[PDB]
Amino acid sequence: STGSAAQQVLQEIQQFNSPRYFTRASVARVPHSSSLQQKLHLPIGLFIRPLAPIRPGSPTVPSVNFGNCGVVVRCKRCRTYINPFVHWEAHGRRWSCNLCGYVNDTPQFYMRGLDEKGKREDRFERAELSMGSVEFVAPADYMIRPPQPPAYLFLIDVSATAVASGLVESACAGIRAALTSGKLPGCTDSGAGRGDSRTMVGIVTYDSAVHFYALGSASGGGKRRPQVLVMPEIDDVFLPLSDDLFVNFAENRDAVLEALDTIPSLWRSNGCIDNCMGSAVKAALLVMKHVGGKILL
Amino acid sequence: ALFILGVLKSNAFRPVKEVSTDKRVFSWSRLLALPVDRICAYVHPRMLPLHNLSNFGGPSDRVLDGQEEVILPPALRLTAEEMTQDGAYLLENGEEMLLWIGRSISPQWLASVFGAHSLDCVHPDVAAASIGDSQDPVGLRVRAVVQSVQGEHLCNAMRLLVIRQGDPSEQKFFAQLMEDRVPSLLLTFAEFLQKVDMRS
Amino acid sequence: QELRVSRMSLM
Amino acid sequence: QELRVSRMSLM
Amino acid sequence: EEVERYLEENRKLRLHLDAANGEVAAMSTVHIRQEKMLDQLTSTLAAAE
Amino acid sequence: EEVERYLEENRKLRLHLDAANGEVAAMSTVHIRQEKMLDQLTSTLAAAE
Amino acid sequence: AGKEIVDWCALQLKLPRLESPLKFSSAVLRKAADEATGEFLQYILRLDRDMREGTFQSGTPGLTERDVATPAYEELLEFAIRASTYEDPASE
Amino acid sequence: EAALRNVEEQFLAQ
Amino acid sequence: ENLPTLMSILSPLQKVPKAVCRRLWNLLSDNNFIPLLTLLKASDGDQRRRLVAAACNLANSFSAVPDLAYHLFRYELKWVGHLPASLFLHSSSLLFPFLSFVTSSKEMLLPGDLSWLHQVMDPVLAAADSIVASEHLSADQILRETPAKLFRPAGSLFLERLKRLSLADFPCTFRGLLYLLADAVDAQLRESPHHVTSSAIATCAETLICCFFGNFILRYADLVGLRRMREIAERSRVPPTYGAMDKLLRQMASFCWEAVSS
Amino acid sequence: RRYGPELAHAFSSLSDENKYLKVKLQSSQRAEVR
Amino acid sequence: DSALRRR
Repeated sequence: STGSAAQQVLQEIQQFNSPRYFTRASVARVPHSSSLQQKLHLPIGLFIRPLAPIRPGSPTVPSVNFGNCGVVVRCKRCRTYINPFVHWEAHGRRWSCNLCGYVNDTPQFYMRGLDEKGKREDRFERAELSMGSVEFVAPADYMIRPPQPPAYLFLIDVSATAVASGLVESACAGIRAALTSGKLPGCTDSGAGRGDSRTMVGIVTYDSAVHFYALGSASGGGKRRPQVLVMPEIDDVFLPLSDDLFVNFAENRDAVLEALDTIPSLWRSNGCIDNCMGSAVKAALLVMKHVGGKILL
Repeated sequence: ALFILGVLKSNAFRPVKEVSTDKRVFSWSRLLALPVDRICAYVHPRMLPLHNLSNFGGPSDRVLDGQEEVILPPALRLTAEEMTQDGAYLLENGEEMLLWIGRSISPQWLASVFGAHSLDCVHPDVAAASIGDSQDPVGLRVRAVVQSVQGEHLCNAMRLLVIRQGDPSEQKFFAQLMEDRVPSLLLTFAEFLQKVDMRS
Repeated sequence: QELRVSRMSLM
Repeated sequence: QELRVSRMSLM
Repeated sequence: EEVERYLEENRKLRLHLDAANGEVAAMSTVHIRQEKMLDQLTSTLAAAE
Repeated sequence: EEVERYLEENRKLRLHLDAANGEVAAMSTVHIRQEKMLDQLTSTLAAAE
Repeated sequence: AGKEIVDWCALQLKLPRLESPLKFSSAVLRKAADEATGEFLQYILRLDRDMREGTFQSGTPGLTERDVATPAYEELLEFAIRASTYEDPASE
Repeated sequence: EAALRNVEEQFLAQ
Repeated sequence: ENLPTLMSILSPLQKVPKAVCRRLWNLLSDNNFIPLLTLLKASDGDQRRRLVAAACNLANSFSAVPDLAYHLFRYELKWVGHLPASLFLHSSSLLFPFLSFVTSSKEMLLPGDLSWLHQVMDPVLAAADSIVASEHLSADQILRETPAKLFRPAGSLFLERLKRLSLADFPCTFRGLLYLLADAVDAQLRESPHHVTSSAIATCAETLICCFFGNFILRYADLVGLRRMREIAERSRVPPTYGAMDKLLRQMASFCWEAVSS
Repeated sequence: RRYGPELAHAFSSLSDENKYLKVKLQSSQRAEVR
Repeated sequence: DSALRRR
């Protein structure tokens, strides 16, 4: 009595929503009134992990494109994306949002009929009418600039405190191992033999001054040795004489790996105690004003 | 009530004189951005026995590969009365591993794992890397346990600090025994349920 | 009730 | 069960 | 034209195909008479040993 | 669309020419293997007799 | 029965895509990888036999003698002859 | 260099 | 299982390949496995299965089996797909010997993945073992006529087993190579690129009848005199109703082919 | 003549003779000073 | 009394 209806709707939860490892809830059902939730005395909320690792035996997130139309079907009012829980009226000519309730129109390239239950006939044919986790292919209207590559620029403290603790040599060995592990994001793992690790790698060390490591190859095709450009202006940061302070890793495989090997030995006898890490992380900003990326400080 | 009592005894809410300031900063920064499976691992450490690894095995001894799961049945309770002096016990709390070794551990087990002839032949610094080095099947299975709990989480970075009974570093193990009574809260789980039942 | 020796720690 | 054996064990 | 040469091409492939199933069947039967003659000689070698 | 479905018909059957001769070649090397195995049994049976 | 296989493969390949790791058995002995190296090094040498005096029957209708004599194969023959330096030649 | 032509030479010299 | 299989499977030492194995793999890895694939394209009969075995086994040592499968799939759909006229096709192609050995070999296969495959075919083969037991047909009478009229209820039992099976119930290693074969065959058919065209269903159905299960039936089950008897019992290991059930699946795959063509 | 595998059998014998001559010079240097 | 039950 009054429990069979609960376990049917609870079954609709477990077979259409986004999976457990992406989203996890405190309570599977919600109260109706503010007087009920004050007597509940337990918090209500969600945990969201949008890029969660998929366990084996569980479906991966499918990719849905909209063709040459380039219009992701969206609610006009709350801008909520299309989801399997909307309601279709007038033989699918209109759809009401399940968040704000506005009755939106169905696009002309989205014209498909309805079955006897009020849902659409191609509901399982299109992946985003049956699964709670979908990955859309966004059109050109959502980009403000062309897609920047994966970018990394490592800040390594090379003061006398850090070289004594072995932080300079532990970090450089880790950076070398991660760049040569073969799992570097931006390397084309879809296997066709062509030189296109688009990843961007820069190196900055810091002490009382801030040091920049030139890494690009020579204009004549020769193998240029790496440079160390000291910059002692720790009040007004600038960039030294290079345009190779931020180079592509595939075109400069040997120069980046060699410079990582030279860093522990070069600052090994450094006797400077003070550091200016605040100026160094500003110095990384001026390098990547045009691309972006990650400081591994 | 077990997990709430866990974070009371953890570094997030311990009294000031036992956890420094910047340790609490990093515990709060972790707990505000970790997934639910690592937060509950922080407030409820998982404990495994390592001294009876030959006992917890089938008659075929199903080869230790990860292709089939490296067998980890027993999840011990977090109180000191099932601790035994001739035992080795591994505790992980989502941040670090502590491998407590008793004073009366078998020397045959010690030579299999770390290659040491005595408990005095082990220091907390190098014996993390010494596991599975002697290539004896007992100690290789200990390294199987260590790497299995390492890779079960997202990240394979979680240090292993081996602790002998009688070193100054023993208190970091015994404080993580959540059902026990620690210097932060002198309450077991039996008493803590009683306190939250009369308050309710 | 709960005595001195009977409520120590076995470890 | 496990109680009475441990009271004797501490004693 | 692009279906005419491509029907001669596709027919040559079926002539290779139903011929291939021909010595699939034939190579199975020569294995049949070659495996049953092992059965007598392993019996004679077992009795001799 | 006529040539689209009819590309599909020999993208089909060119992989069963691949399937049929795969059975031919893998079993013919069983024939090579059992013929060398025949020679070693009959020689050792003659030595045992 | 064949049509049942057709309707089965059409249906589960139409089901939504599952994450599936390709993670194979570690029970390969190092001797298994050793005879793997031995079959490569021996076949490269026997292929050199079939090139100099004509005995090379291809496994491809169109792969000529010039097609297998790539500069990549020339380096593989340098490895195949000079292999006995760091291979512990009691083994392959 | 001194021409590491063994299997022990690439072990001991490296 | 014994101590030597424990020792060589999670010890830190014997998973690093040897120095000879490392530089051999470097020369076979440059330019998308083109030196490796040309050697197996240049192969012979008996030699082909040995180099397919060796290429796969060294791929497992360097954890590059997904690289080897993805490179071999596109280069064999391209080679099958651009050589007209042909012959008996000159020692076949690479893709069917490759998938047969990868998914059926004692050293590429997990104990957990093998034990699943015993428990989905033990009732199938016990049906065949009850046919030879209860109608008393001898070994000679088995090999006379086609096995479709021998194991008529046993084969239809296998159809019932596969019908209740699913790709989710298929373990991670078979199910991975169905998906990589599916999106490669569909990709090289659509050389100017999604509805999963029936060629991908055709290749998938072939590898799950003869490559997975048919090769499975081929495998899983006075001093000089005794060892030769044991080597005979290992080679001719079928007390023939097993091998007649095997050739029932292989001859099934030919009519599984004629269904997808129609 | 010498082609293919006989080159590899040649390099194997000279590499074996190099290791053999190194270890007997190792023993004979100990023997002469003894 | 109780060594029957608690042992």
